Amino acid sequence: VRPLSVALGETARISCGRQALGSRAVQWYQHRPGQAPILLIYNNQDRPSGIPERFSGTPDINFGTRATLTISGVEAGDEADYYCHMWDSRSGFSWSFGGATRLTV
Amino acid sequence: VQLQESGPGLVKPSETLSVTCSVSGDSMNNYYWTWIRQSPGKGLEWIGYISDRESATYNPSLNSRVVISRDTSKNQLSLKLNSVTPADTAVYYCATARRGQRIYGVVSFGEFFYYYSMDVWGKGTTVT
Amino acid sequence: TRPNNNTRKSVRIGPGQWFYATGEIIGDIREAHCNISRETWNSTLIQVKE
Ligand SMILES: *[C@@H]1O[C@H](CO)[C@@H](O[C@@H]2O[C@H](CO)[C@@H](O[C@@H]3O[C@H](CO[C@H]4O[C@H](CO)[C@@H](O)[C@H](O[C@H]5O[C@H](CO)[C@@H](O)[C@H](O)[C@@H]5O)[C@@H]4O)[C@@H](O)[C@H](O[C@H]4O[C@H](CO)[C@@H](O)[C@H](O)[C@@H]4O[C@H]4O[C@H](CO)[C@@H](O)[C@H](O)[C@@H]4O)[C@@H]3O)[C@H](O)[C@H]2NC(C)=O)[C@H](O)[C@H]1NC(C)=O
Ligand SMILES: *[C@@H]1O[C@H](CO)[C@@H](O[C@@H]2O[C@H](CO)[C@@H](O)[C@H](O)[C@H]2NC(C)=O)[C@H](O)[C@H]1NC(C)=O
Ligand SMILES: *[C@@H]1O[C@H](CO)[C@@H](O[C@@H]2O[C@H](CO)[C@@H](O)[C@H](O)[C@H]2NC(C)=O)[C@H](O)[C@H]1NC(C)=O
Ligand SMILES: *[C@@H]1O[C@H](CO)[C@@H](O[C@@H]2O[C@H](CO)[C@@H](O)[C@H](O)[C@H]2NC(C)=O)[C@H](O)[C@H]1NC(C)=O
Ligand SMILES: *[C@@H]1O[C@H](CO)[C@@H](O)[C@H](O)[C@H]1NC(C)=O
Repeated sequence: VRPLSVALGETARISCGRQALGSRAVQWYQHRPGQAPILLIYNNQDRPSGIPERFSGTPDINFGTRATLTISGVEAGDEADYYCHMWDSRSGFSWSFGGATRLTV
Repeated sequence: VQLQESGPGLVKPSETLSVTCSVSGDSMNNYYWTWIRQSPGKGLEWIGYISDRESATYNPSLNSRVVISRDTSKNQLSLKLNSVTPADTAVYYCATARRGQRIYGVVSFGEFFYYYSMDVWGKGTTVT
Repeated sequence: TRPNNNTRKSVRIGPGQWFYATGEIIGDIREAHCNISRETWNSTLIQVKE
């Protein structure tokens, strides 16, 4: 529901709708309308096979690092809705995905 | 891992929505299983997930009106949803869950939390 | 160790008398622990047995 506009070839910076307290484990999802969601980042840096290395995330080194999804070399296939699914050590079970980001280049 | 779902499409209010997802390729014992809902104009809403030993935890936001059940006799994941509303007219997706464990302290003190990652998803079916 | 990050909050309670309490805790709520080996403590107790 939050629009973000970037140009072609730039590095897109998608910030999470919720901020970090304590140690975190953030999951990132790409959701084209009418298409299945795909796992991009789990355990805050691990990238499963099938995901190109254009998509990258920040490692969890100490406290204060903002969770941000990096899209280096954006293409036409990146037009989708991007999700930050956050877990942390003090908010307990995270039943909700949080806010959704509507990305349009 | 492929998941293919099928639903009834339309029920009257306070009737049970039952979608059947066929899973093929791998064994049932090795993964956790879940169900995903997506309201139009809104985000993705969790409705719950099922464990191996038939234990399901439900949303406090949904006020425990959703029941996620399992029948391993015919190799499929099941869903039932009673007391339906026009706000439940949404697209339903099926997925599996991998229980990840992120350690931040001493394991023996319980200084850890469990998280689930969803890697394979269905195509989505629309019911109204 | 006391491996949780605590902030010191100064509370005004009088002229010159300043009450330093524990402010908002940030980071992970973690228990204070001590690692008293296991291998050295094995040989220490055994020599206590003798
Ligand atoms: C008294 O003794 C107890 C008992 O040992 C001590 O308790 C220990 O406390 C530390 C606290 O730092 C715990 O370390 C944590 O361990 C996490 C899990 O590590 C295991 O999994 C990872 C990934 O699978 C492996 O890489 C690890 O292996 C490495 O470490 C072992 C240790 O011997 C080596 O032998 C190996 O060769 C490897 O080098 C383990 O198998 C670990 O994930 C965590 O580190 C992350 O989190 C911190 C804080 O958030 C970050 O700062 C850090 O950078 C790491 O973040 C990276 O990794 C996560 C992984 O999820 C990613 O998501 C991030 O994006 C990022 O990339 C941390 O190091 C330790 O487990 C615990 N011991 C036990 C038995 O539980 C007390 O400290 C000790 N007290 C004193 C005073 O000495
Ligand atoms: C422990 O707490 C202190 C104070 O809250 C932290 O110091 C602040 O750290 C943030 C980043 O996390 C900085 O933006 C502030 O400028 C720092 N303030 C001061 C006065 O230093 C400290 O980083 C925390 N340490 C750990 C390991 O969590
Ligand atoms: C401890 O309780 C106090 C109650 O005043 C909290 O202080 C307020 O907390 C609310 C959140 O509900 C904030 O919106 C306010 O800005 C806080 N006020 C002040 C003066 O700090 C405090 O946050 C609580 N701390 C913890 C760690 O739970
Ligand atoms: C307690 O912590 C200290 C470090 O502050 C450890 O001492 C050093 O440990 C490293 C690697 O473990 C060794 O390479 C050094 O030679 C050690 N230095 C000394 C002076 O011993 C120590 O091993 C820790 N002890 C326990 C029981 O955890
Ligand atoms: C403790 O010491 C005894 C005798 O030296 C030995 O048999 C035993 O395996 C040791 N245990 C550990 C955990 O080191």
